Amino acid sequence: MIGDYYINASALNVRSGEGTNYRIIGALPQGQKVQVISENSGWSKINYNGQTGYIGTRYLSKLEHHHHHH
Repeated sequence: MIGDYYINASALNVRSGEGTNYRIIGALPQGQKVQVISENSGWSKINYNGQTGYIGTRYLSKLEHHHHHH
């Protein structure tokens, strides 16, 4: 705990951010439907409207409120 030092940033976080299957989904998290359930074996478990997938826990959206230098 408190070891969360991931880059996170703001990119294709729902899917397409793994490097495995980048044509399936894009980025529309927080506020919309579907979220990360839990991390398993390294990748995060997500179920996107009936279609299952895995994404890299390295990049997700939560480090928002980030400045682009002013």
